[PDB]
Amino acid sequence: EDVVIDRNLLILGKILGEGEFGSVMEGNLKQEDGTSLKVAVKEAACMKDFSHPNVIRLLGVCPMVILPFMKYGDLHTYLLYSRLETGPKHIPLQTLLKFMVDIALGMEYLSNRNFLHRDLAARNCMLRDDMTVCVADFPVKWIAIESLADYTSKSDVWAFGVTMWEIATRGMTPYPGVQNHEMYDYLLHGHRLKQPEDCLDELYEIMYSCWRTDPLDRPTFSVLRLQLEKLLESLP
Amino acid sequence: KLEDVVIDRNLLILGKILGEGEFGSVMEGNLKQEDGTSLKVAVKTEFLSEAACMKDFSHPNVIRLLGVCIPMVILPFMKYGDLHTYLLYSRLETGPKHIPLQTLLKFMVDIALGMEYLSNRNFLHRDLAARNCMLRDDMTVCVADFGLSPVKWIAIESLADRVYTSKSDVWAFGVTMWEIATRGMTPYPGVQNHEMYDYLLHGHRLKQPEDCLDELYEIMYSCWRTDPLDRPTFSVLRLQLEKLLESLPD
Ligand SMILES: CN1CCN(Cc2ccc(-c3cnc(Nc4ccc(C#Cc5cc(C6OCCO6)ccn5)cc4)nc3N[C@H]3CC[C@@H](O)CC3)cc2)CC1
Ligand SMILES: CN1CCN(Cc2ccc(-c3cnc(Nc4ccc(C#Cc5cc(C6OCCO6)ccn5)cc4)nc3N[C@H]3CC[C@@H](O)CC3)cc2)CC1
Ligand SMILES: [Cl-]
Ligand SMILES: [Cl-]
Ligand SMILES: [Cl-]
Ligand SMILES: [Cl-]
Ligand SMILES: [Cl-]
Ligand SMILES: [Mg+2]
Repeated sequence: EDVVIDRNLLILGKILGEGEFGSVMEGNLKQEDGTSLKVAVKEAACMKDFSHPNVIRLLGVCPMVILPFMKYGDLHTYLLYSRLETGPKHIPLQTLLKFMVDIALGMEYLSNRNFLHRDLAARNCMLRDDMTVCVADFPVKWIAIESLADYTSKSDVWAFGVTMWEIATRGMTPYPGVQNHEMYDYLLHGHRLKQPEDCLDELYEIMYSCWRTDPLDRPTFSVLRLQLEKLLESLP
Repeated sequence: KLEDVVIDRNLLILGKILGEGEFGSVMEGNLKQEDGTSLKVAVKTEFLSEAACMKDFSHPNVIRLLGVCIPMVILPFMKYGDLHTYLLYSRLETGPKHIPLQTLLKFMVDIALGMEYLSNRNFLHRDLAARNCMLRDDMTVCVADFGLSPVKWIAIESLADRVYTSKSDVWAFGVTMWEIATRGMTPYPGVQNHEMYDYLLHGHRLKQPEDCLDELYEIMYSCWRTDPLDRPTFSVLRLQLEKLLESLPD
């Protein structure tokens, strides 16, 4: 209630995309400093307290929810553009791993606060002006096997592994050749996302540990965040 | 004389399901031939007259119709499946080895050769796309799923006027070359299906892939020219693709 903003401080503009229960739009937020800020517009007070560069920060509420502007949009669509000329230059492995470290750092933050991000995917990750990724939106091919049957932080670890696959493949859709209805039986028989072509075995061993049948056998986000930071260290 | 294309039902043994057609499912089966030997086939589910016009086709880059049962379409079995899924797999180390450019062009040439054969008979393939292209046992591509009855494959003029000419097939083929050059990417990343007409109407087209040759992109770009009369025919495309392929090392 403390951070609800006066509606008449918000100028709405064009649509940027669609949402779960409405549209996402650009906007200008007039601040207490006097200047106007470019924002995106669509309980939530529990996220005004969230403070982490790799987590996306709530500015206020008008119902409309006032969020920052990530001029590079979602990570998923950004990965596909990179594979096209005119779009961003071909993303090397180092930059790809940095995308995974930022997300792990953000999930390491929310997991320590016992917050579950039930729709973690490459499409729900946003790119700041400094190319640093931060999680948002907190879909069968991302749901862990145990959650298909019936959700914990170990289920986000699973979805994180799928996101590492989306990044490693630069925008491929998970499980090519498998239909959504075939996923449970496909996973229940012990199959997992195959290894991308030029993906280091060191990197595939990490994302593979995210899909271990028993949730307790999967690593925590803090463990994953370091396995990735250290692999990135070992690269020139 | 339309009896020639109807196969007796008791000559067909159906098995598992392999996928979904737009109007019906797809299944495996055995076709007992006049030769006395059984053939592995796929079975998809006025109609009976077009199948007869197609059973007289004979081209390696065009899938052959073996007959019809009572309705079901009997077709060869391709253990390598469609081209679209084969492109995604190639990017997985478990699947086919990385496909070089030369092999990618041989896919385009094959598809163009089959489409050249169909245009020489005024036959329209009103839904050409990588998913609708099958790989023979020798890796030659043959077009399928044509006849008998996807916004990002329909030509701009066919979206509005509800028209479709051979030049509209050239459009879909141009988008098909894009799928091959990208190894399975969905066309127009960052654009919704409901935005396609306005996107194309303002003059936007598929962006050149990362490593795609400028010469290969100019060919596929010509397929999306606003005026259908400016797009090349399939016989012109096939030769432009065959010559570019010969200009590369073995
Ligand atoms: C490369 N190229 C560059 C130019 N691009 C154009 C473009 C257009 C818009 C934006 C953008 C800008 N800002 C935002 N903000 C945003 C962030 C997250 C959500 C969601 C959710 C959510 C967000 C929050 C939150 O509150 C404060 C901070 O975070 C809390 C709980 N849930 C929605 C909007 N989106 C943005 N995009 C959304 C719009 C639709 C959405 O479904 C996916 C991404 C970016 C780029 C195209 C690509
Ligand atoms: C153990 N068991 C399990 C693992 N299996 C792996 C497997 C399974 C199936 C096939 C396969 C094999 N053959 C085919 N052939 C095929 C060809 C064309 C169509 C279509 C058709 C159609 C054709 C016409 C036409 O008739 C004459 C001219 O035009 C009109 C409308 N529709 C469907 C299947 N697909 C196949 N699959 C396609 C089916 C459509 C799509 O889902 C992609 C894959 C391959 C591998 C196999 C073994
Ligand atoms: Cl407003
Ligand atoms: Cl996979
Ligand atoms: Cl049967
Ligand atoms: Cl054939
Ligand atoms: Cl594009
Ligand atoms: Mg979303």
